[PDB]
Amino acid sequence: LPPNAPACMERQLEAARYRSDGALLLGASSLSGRCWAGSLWLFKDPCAAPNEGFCSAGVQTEAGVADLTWVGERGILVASDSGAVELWELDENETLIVSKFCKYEHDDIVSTVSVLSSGTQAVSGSKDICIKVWDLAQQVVLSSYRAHAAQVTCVAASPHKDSVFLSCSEDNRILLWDTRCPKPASQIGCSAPGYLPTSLAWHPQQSEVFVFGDENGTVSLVDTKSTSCVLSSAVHSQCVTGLVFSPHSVPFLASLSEDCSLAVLDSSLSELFRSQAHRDFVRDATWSPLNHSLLTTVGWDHQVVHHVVP
Amino acid sequence: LPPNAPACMERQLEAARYRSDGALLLGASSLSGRCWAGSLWLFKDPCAAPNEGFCSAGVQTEAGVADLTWVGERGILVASDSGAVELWELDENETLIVSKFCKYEHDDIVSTVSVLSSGTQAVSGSKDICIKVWDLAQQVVLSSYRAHAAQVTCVAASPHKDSVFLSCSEDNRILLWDTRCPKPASQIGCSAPGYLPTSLAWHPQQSEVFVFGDENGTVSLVDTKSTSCVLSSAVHSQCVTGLVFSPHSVPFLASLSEDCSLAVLDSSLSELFRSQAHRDFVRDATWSPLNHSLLTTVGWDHQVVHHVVP
Amino acid sequence: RVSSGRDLNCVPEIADTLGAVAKQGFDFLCMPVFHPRFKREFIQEPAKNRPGPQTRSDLLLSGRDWNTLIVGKLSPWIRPDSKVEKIRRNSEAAMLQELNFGAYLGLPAFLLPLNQEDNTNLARVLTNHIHTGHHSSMFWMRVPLVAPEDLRDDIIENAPTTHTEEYSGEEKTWMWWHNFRTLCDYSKRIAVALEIGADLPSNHVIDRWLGEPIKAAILPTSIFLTNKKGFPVLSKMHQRLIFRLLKLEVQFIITGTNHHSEKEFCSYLQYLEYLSQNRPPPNAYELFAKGYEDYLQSPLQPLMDNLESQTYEVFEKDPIKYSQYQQAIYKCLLDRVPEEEKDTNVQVLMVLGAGRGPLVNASLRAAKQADRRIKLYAVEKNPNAVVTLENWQFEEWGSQVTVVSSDMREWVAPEKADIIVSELLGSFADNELSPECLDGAQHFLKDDGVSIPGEYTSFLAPISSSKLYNEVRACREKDRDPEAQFEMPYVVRLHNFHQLSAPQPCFTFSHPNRDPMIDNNRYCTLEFPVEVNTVLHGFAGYFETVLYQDITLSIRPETHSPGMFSWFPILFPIKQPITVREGQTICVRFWRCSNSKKVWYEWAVTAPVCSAIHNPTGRSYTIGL
Amino acid sequence: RVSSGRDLNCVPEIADTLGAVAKQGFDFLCMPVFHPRFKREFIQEPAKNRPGPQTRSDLLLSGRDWNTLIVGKLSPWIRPDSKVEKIRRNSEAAMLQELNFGAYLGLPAFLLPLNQEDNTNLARVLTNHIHTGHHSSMFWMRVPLVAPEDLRDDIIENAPTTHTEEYSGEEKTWMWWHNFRTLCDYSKRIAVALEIGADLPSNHVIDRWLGEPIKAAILPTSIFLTNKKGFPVLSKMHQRLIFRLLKLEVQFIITGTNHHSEKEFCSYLQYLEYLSQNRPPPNAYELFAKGYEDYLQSPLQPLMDNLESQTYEVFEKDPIKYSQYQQAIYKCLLDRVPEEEKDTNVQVLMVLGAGRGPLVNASLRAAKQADRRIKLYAVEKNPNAVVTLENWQFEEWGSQVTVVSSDMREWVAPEKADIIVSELLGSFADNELSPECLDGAQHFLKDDGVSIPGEYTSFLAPISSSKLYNEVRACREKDRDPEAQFEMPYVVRLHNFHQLSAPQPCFTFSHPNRDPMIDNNRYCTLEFPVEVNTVLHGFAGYFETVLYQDITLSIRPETHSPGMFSWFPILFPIKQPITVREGQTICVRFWRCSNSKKVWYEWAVTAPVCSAIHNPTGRSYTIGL
Ligand SMILES: CSC[C@H]1O[C@@H](n2cnc3c(N)ncnc32)[C@H](O)[C@@H]1O
Ligand SMILES: CSC[C@H]1O[C@@H](n2cnc3c(N)ncnc32)[C@H](O)[C@@H]1O
Repeated sequence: LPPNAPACMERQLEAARYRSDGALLLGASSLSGRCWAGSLWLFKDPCAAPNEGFCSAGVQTEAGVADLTWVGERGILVASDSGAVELWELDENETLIVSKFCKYEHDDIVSTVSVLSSGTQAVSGSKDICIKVWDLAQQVVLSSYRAHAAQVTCVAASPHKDSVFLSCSEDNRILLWDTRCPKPASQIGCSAPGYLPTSLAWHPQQSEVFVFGDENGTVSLVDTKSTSCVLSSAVHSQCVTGLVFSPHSVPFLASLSEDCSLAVLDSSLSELFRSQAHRDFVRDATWSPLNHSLLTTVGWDHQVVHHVVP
Repeated sequence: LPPNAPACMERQLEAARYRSDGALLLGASSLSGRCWAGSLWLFKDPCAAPNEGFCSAGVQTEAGVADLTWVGERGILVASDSGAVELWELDENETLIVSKFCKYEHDDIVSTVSVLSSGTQAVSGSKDICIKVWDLAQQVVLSSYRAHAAQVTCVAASPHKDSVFLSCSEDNRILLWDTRCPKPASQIGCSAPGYLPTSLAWHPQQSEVFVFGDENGTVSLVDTKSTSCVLSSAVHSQCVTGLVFSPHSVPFLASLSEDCSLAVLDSSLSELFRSQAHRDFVRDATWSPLNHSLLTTVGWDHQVVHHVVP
Repeated sequence: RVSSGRDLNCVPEIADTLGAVAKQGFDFLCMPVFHPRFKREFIQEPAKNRPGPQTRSDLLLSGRDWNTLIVGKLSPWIRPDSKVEKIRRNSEAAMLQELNFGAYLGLPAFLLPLNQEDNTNLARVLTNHIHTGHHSSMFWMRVPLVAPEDLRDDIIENAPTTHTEEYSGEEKTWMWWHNFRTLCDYSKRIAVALEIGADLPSNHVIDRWLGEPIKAAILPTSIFLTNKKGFPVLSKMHQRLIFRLLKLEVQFIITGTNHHSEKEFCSYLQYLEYLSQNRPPPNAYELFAKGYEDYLQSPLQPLMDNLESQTYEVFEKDPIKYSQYQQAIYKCLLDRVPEEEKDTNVQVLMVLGAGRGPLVNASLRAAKQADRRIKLYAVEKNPNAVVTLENWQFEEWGSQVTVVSSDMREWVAPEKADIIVSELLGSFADNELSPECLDGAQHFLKDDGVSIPGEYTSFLAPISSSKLYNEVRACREKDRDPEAQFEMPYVVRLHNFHQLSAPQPCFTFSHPNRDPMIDNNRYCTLEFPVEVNTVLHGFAGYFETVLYQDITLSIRPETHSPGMFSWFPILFPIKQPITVREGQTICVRFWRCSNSKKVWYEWAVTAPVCSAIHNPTGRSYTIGL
Repeated sequence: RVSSGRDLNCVPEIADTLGAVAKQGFDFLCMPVFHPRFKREFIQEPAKNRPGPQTRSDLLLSGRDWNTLIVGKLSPWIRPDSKVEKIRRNSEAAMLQELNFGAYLGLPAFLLPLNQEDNTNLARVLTNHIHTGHHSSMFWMRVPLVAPEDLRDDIIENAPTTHTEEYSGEEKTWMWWHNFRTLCDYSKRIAVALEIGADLPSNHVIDRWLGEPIKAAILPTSIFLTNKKGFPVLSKMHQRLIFRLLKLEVQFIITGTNHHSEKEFCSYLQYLEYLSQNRPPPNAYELFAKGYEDYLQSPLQPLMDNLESQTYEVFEKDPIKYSQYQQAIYKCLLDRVPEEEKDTNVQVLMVLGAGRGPLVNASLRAAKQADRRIKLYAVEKNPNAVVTLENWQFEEWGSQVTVVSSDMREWVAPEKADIIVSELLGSFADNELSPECLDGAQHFLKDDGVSIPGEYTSFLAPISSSKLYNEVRACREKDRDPEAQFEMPYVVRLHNFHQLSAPQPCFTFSHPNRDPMIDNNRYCTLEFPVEVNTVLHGFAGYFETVLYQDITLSIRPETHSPGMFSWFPILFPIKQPITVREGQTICVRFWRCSNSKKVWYEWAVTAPVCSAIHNPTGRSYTIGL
């Protein structure tokens, strides 16, 4: 095991994010037992994960990891149970992971983080109902918005617009944000008020289309242009926890549920693939940069699974 | 005792009415004991009354007598507990009293009767809430009015207008009637809604002034012309049951209450005289035609009292 | 036919009067016990010391006459709510005096007016009389459909009658009643004498009185029309109300003088008798439901308890229901054995809860009707009923029928079933635990097997009945929670009640139950739009079941199976009555809850106001597993 | 001073966390008992079979720590009223699991959110937990003054915040609470954790909570301002609310991160302590009323019962009241004996109910003060108190004082009195039967004699207190009517309550009573205009008395005599709480009723709805004659 790397990875695998080079970022929480904390792991060999000894780098966080995101290629932005958003930086040798900053700005668990298209700004969402905008270099909060009236489930930055991001909450609101508007938020979604929105993913190429998952396992494709609910499929028997687009020119969409299943859907929302591999909650998905047909899932069963998609 | 005259007069003396000649009409009810009926008595010697043996004429009615009135000099119109209004006629020799008619038109006790100025018509009031107008010669009901919303306490015909009469009810209404109006009744009285009206007497000379007594022992003088409550005095500690004007040019007013007292008042409603003579309810008063300073009261104590007024 | 009395406010001789009204055909007489005009003073000399007697003697009738023929009346001068203090005090004293005399006399009933809005002090004095010796005698509150103020001739020039319709206002007389009976805390001794006028109000006004304790209807001679032969008669609308009131079995009271003086007063009574004999007669159900009207019963638990011989006999007494079952099996047999396979085939039919064998016999009649072959199992846990079964099978069925003395959840069957047939349903469908029983049996049903019934659904409706609220309240027992009465269902032929909204489905079960993980627990939220002013007192329950395809059974009134007199609905009370205004929604919540040991219902009203949750954790009511 | 806890939703090590918060000065910790993000599946494979442990060990703290330092929290994913059935079922199972763990641990309290309008199923599940083993532990329902929907930043372009003021709407959070606690049938185990925001609502919104069972106040670090030295502080309006909440002795809970990061988190707590020590101190009364707040007591009946030594001692412990009496007699003496007749005159002064002689001593101090001559009779029926009197008179008073051991209604006095003095008054004035006692004594008062007191008047006011409604309800006893608790008055230092209307006079008595015919019976109708939304639970009673001319005693708050800490008000409960809308009038009716044997009160609410008449014929409560 590396220097500064823990003997043991926490059982509950929260996040899996491939860098451009194909190196794997792992977030884990201890969600039961004496000590309720988390860990950040780097696996330059993705197939060794989750085994701690065969890791490029690893560190221990004070508290659990609700969410994670790469900040460029050496940066890791963390949603902590502590109400902190923390910035962790990779080593020059990338042999250890060091805390750049840890700011306790949220009054409750930080549930969700996204980096905006600039790479100098991020949005945090919390169970405290606030959404915050972060100056990463000055390590401060630019804006704090109480738009929602319940816990914020997801925040997802636009691919290409540094002022634009989606949020969804148990107040049954999907909010489209533009910090250039004096009233920055705008309520968007289906004709019908429906099941609570749980997961969000912008289309990578189409800057005004996104998809959302609900608590009833429905996946929906939305055009801000139509502000109409185009297409919906019943993909899962339970909550849709995450939605990840493939790197393909016409992207495939990975769907992960508390039903412990992964599905891969075409752009028409039809189902190509299904994996029952996990025997607990499926928490994340990252398509390989190197082989775009390879997709890594992590689950609370501590399984790191590598899928080949048809 | 005369032929057709009962051995025994009922204890509860209801009515006392002097004829023009000074002869005394007596009504009595049996209000307790086995048999609940009534009697009509004529005393040509008023000072012998109530003693039955020294009576000019007497008869037994099927039921009690709630109210009475002379019809001219030989006629007696009766309000019965039976719901009947009955016409009784004096003999040629005036030695016995004979039923002319008995009509069961009222659905409950007939509480009150008055003869209208014509002498061919009378108004009845009942606990059944109806007021009826009677053709005495054809012995029928011309009109039946449900103006009131509770039991009718009093009806009093105008002295000189055959179409005009007052009524009062426990609905707290005093009604001024004119059968020549398509809506014959008109609601009259004090500024203030006050205590239930119990007794009524038109001024003998002034055809648009009357007085009313209330359940709280207040006597009030009313001008239809003002429709204003001119004068009121607290004359009695209880209900004012009856109000009778003297035959004087400027009339005195006799006031009788359940407080078992008689009062005599000036036209300003000030008190000249007071008699505690009765030891039960004072039911009627009739001033002597012969000596206008003499006033006969009857009570449920079976006392026939002759008062000399200062 | 008709029980009727005469109302009089004039009784010269009690002897002759009573005799007269008997001769006229009246069952009883309403009369004053003191002379109505004989006002009495209790505080002020000298009238206070008035020599007696204060009324006529008890000696003037037999005790039996006083007990049976005489309804007393409060003297009309008695005004306990008078604004005049001295009148209030004398009226308090007189009212007690007259009530005490009626109790002295042993009168079966006593009439008191509600003739205005404020009867607070009158209620306070009556409550006092009631709380002075436990006595049986009824108080009949004389209330009009229409207040006299709203009935008055429009003959006051400067006081015109309001021709503007006021929904709530036209119902003011019911509120007089409601407030009085609420103040007197729903005494069972206090009932309604409903007085009817020549002008009936809106139906809504009549409907207000639906579930109220009406003992008497008062018909003034006034309201009666005259036929060509000059006989007294009633408008069709008056007649419709009489027909309504006959169903509530009220006593009719005739008040007022003879206005048909061409004829005798028995003419009024003769008319009522004529209407009684000429009412549309009652169906078989109504002849079945005869003495059961508003009679509260414990729901049968044929799982936890072993039913008695006569309980099974009543189940069997309705042949139509079993003809339905015979028809469902007949149909199912033809769907399963092609005419080519009739003699090769032989289906295993299992009766699960066979009682004394009516479903066994229906299953046999069905097989001979279909001309198809069946082997029968008769499963029954009640060993008393197994005796009946085993005598039947020895004497009649023979070896075609294998009687099994066992709980269907425990039984290890020698072979799998084509068809399971059962009658495990109560008045609220699943309230005998048909779900848990058939779930336990389904492992021995073939993969393509049929359960008859395949489905059942419970229905609820909000109801008003002050009468049944009082019946429930009266079911307090020692050695238990003083409000447990209200936290349990009752089987009852609901009679004196108002259904406030159309029934809505509550819980549904299906057999076989394919769910990989099965939960018989339920949580249902119902919204009942209410179009009247009323008081909610509880919820009527009914059921429907699909035996097979189109063959069903129902006690739900809109879809009621014919002949199924066997089988009254259920009532879920609430502890506190809830006022509902017209246009409001009643929201009720029902749970079906379970242990390994017990199944129960919990329920709460959440609109237009919240109740307490009733029967939490089965503390008052459970069904044994 | 201040009891305070720390709220955390993140506890990496329970050991270090608890130690940290202790070091910071917190009395206890609110924390999850399961990891707030650790969502659990109970029905669906494979997540159902997730290997354990399901949480951290009980072994990680002492039983004493679990019992005293830890308040548990419901996991935030737990949504029993979810519209998604699978979420509803998993939430029902998880909620039971977490509650069962808190009970396993012996936690003194457990926090549950009311964060929306429909908490029906959450109430159903909590009621179940409560009805499973009798346990003591509290449930703190976390409710905000202001719903988060009404607190949200106006930053949604197409969803503007309503700037239209909605009286009822701004009170929606109280209705969440009311409906929950009504469904859970006023369990004593269920109390309010009131969460305060940066923006306080209208006072009317704060007033809604006046009589509610508030155990905890939650202060987010967010709502705190910063002083020039950068210390956390509160707005004056926030501070006023803290002062209000300190009177209710709530526990304060600090939630959120340190936003005053220039300093430690004890800075928030240090501020609260600062406010506590700097509150305006309590008057002598408030030091008297110390442990008596909302403590229900039986009203003393010193006629029917003989008071104990220490009861008289407490009566005597308020000197000011007797100085008032001394002053009344002093004045009355000067009005009756001209300075010319001082030495000729000598007035007969009779103390009627002399107890242990404080009025005897006041009468003596008054005579020496007036420089006028008095003969004294001390009349007392309690022979135990006669012992105290007769020792005093032998040792000190001498023959000036004739002690009489007798009921003042029976006593044949040797001579007539100039002045009778008495302290026969309860908290509702006539509730000890001063009227009947002094009436019986007045035949021995001279024709021009004075009674001190000459007059007294009872006052009522409608009150809201769910707290005291629950205290009364809890007074059910075996071997009596299960609702008798509600049909009797209680003496109580009313504390956690809202007075809904200004007090109005109820009954008045005067002495001597000149009435030729005397009636101490009463009937009073009161109309209380109410300007708030609320629930009526009962009526506070007070009294005023005129000792002599301008010298009075009062416990009526607007006219309260100084120093008369001796003497809490009375409470008349009602059986069913009554909802009152702002602008409605509460109409209450009170009767004072009597026999030769007993005097009692009956009462009813007639608006905005009717109650039952309470205590009819003294069935639950009487005062002995
Ligand atoms: C004919 S009424 C329903 C019948 O089913 C029987 N029964 C109810 N539950 C069971 C069970 N679980 N196993 C066997 N018989 C049952 C009852 O004893 C009753 O005779
Ligand atoms: C000092 S509190 C009132 C005192 O009056 C006494 N008391 C109350 N009623 C009577 C009475 N009717 N006659 C004499 N003493 C009385 C009581 O025993 C008590 O000591």
